Amino acid sequence: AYYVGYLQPRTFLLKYNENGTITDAVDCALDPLSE
Amino acid sequence: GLKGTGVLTESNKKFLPFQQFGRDIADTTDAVRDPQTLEILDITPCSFG
Repeated sequence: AYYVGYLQPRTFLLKYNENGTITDAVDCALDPLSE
Repeated sequence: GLKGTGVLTESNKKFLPFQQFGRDIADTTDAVRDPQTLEILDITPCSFG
């Protein structure tokens, strides 16, 4: 099975760790808790 | 092309193999890759007060 998504102009708050690896993110237009 | 002033000490930063610049809290470049030897070098501005 193969999966196709589509890209939208969207703001994220990226959680960089101490090693420089993005470990988590918040989709800033998902829900009002994310805002 | 990245112009700046500071001391070029050893960074001790674990860059990913594609990464070239290091930023910490702002638009300043905290760490930079050497273009020739690929050693990761810190940028600390010269001592002030």
